[PDB]
Amino acid sequence: MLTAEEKAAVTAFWGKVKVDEVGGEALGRLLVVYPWTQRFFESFGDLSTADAVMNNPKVKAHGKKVLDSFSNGMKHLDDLKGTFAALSELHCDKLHVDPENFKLLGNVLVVVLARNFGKEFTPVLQADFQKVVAGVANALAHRYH
Amino acid sequence: MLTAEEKAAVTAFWGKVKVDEVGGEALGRLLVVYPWTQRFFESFGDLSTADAVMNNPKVKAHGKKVLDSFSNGMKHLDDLKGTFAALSELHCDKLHVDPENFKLLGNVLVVVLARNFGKEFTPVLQADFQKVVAGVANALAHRYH
Amino acid sequence: VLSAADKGNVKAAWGKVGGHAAEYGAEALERMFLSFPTTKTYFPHFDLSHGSAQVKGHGAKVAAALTKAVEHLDDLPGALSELSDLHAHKLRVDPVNFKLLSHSLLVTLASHLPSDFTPAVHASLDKFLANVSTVLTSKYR
Amino acid sequence: VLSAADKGNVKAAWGKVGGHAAEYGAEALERMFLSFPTTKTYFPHFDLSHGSAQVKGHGAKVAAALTKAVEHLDDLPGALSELSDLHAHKLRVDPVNFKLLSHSLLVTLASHLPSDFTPAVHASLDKFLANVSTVLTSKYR
Ligand code: HEM
Ligand code: HEM
Ligand code: HEM
Ligand code: HEM
Repeated sequence: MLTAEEKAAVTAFWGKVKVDEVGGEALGRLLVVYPWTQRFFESFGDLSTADAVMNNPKVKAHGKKVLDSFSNGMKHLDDLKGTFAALSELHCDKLHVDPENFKLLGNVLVVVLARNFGKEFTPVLQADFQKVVAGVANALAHRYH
Repeated sequence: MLTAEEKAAVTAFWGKVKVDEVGGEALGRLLVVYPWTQRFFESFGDLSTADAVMNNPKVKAHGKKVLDSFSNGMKHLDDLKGTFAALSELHCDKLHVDPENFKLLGNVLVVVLARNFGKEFTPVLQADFQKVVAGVANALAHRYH
Repeated sequence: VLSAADKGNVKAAWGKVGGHAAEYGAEALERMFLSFPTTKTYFPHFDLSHGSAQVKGHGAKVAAALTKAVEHLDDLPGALSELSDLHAHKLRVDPVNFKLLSHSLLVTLASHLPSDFTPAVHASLDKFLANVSTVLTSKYR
Repeated sequence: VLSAADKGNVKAAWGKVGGHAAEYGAEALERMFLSFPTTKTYFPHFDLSHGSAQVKGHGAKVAAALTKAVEHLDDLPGALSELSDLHAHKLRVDPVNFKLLSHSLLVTLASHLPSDFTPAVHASLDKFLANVSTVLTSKYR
């Protein structure tokens, strides 16, 4: 994946990210924008409206977990495969989440980063991050591939 | 990805396949059903009509080549990755074929096998071949993954 | 919006299906379940074994809805109203599955109508099923 | 196939863009080219470097088309017919590319309209762009 250069750029920027905040936002927007994904979180309660979703405590919390998993892979950018083995098993083997959804979440995260950092989130920076979500998505769908 | 019983089943059915006929028909239908794909076969002449396409000799010609590729893969159902590594660099790195198209061709070939074998092409046999086209497409797209 | 040429192709093909419509819908489901096992997750309450009567029964229902869309190629959205609601709004079926069923349907038809399943008919049915899928995934809200 | 709510959200959002449509069109192309290099293959003879007057110019063309679309949310087919002909028949752009540009455009808007780019607005703009893409990929004939 990422060169050392790109690795550093991404790594440096990640440090400005508030996982609590961005995590809940990315998960909430995924359920809102691609409503079929709600079927997997039925348990989380009220997801009836955009507002219900975005204010859902379970959504905010789960969102946190997701970004944390993102933080980790950032730390293991060379072996996403192994970093995500256990998650690939939960998602594919147990949940049977279609791998295209993994890509949808990655893209939503990028939209959320753009919204929160504005001009700081440059085209080049975005490009780096796209490589990353791509790597994350691939590593998770491995139980399929 | 192919149990021993699956491999055997697939192996034996293939013996009856007329690669030449099947190949041209498969490539032809792809160009007809998913027209953006003609972008890559500009150099084949007239692709203007289904008729021009199905009967185009370069198409038929190129189609048999493709099937020959399948057969070899059929011969190494364990190393599709290795078997196709060269074709992967070609299609990906040189031609820039979106990997979604690898899947489309595999599906089209299945439809062609069905049209040609009718009754003999059972749900089970079909299931076995779906596993096969998926393994080939994966192997072709790895230069991406 | 299908062309009149496309519509003629659909009408004609479904015409040859005729009285086997119910058996082809059942076969299409069986092929989907076998080829793409994840689709089975939408029917945990079903007996999904070969020859199951639930599957056979459901197959008759799928065929019936396709017949209705064929007889209403001009107002698919109108004709498939409650179906969009059920699939998108109540069941929340992931759009990818629609492509899997379409494929299963084309494989079934090709296998039973080799002569009639020409490159042209193939393209028309492909477009038809896509339209159908689109309508069924419109009401996710 | 945009609900009234969707149309109101798009209209509202596009209104905030105002006189920056062209600049946003250009940045969206740039983000696309950078993030998804393969898309560069459709612009063989375009300096796709940062600041190229060709990206600038092109960005302004796309923005104009989108404005046209926004003003004709009731008739996109009619609004984007010439462009479907161009993109699908003439250029034979693979449909996956529309999704890359749509994403790039959402990234751009989000970056410039943080307070306006609410989850509901994002949902509406995503649907609008998909609808626009559906029209541009309609005449594969
Ligand atoms: C980059 C992509 C994704 C990442 C990194 C990710 C990460 C995670 C993590 C860290 C967990 C928590 C496991 C634990 O309890 O420790 C989880 C669980 C879960 N994920 Fe994801 N996820 C991704 C995409 C998706 C998508 C697209 C869906 C569905 C549309 C999904 C559905 C779920 C569900 C339903 C759970 C578990 C809920 C529960 O068991 O309480 N995930 N995921
Ligand atoms: C299962 C999927 C596929 C397989 C197994 C396959 C296999 C092949 C083979 C064996 C060749 C011949 C190379 C030679 O002359 O040595 C070839 C060439 C080519 N393929 Fe494919 N192919 C697949 C899918 C596709 C798709 C989806 C497209 C584009 C829509 C495509 C576009 C081409 C082109 C343009 C060439 C010409 C190469 C050249 O001779 O310059 N292929 N492919
Ligand atoms: C060509 C597209 C499809 C058509 C025409 C179709 C048609 C139907 C019909 C007629 C029913 C029964 C509703 C009733 O009469 O009560 C139904 C229900 C259902 N469909 Fe589909 N369907 C399609 C695609 C799918 C897909 C892709 C899936 C998921 C893999 C799916 C899953 C279901 C489920 C889970 C039910 C409820 C089963 C039950 O009755 O318990 N459908 N559909
Ligand atoms: C929302 C989606 C899109 C819109 C609104 C759009 C709009 C336009 C417009 C307005 C033009 C110029 C027509 C003219 O006046 O000459 C154009 C041309 C073009 N578009 Fe798009 N486009 C879209 C998607 C795409 C995508 C995804 C690609 C490829 C990745 C693409 C590739 C091209 C090319 C190659 C040209 C011609 C450039 C030249 O040779 O001058 N377009 N598009």
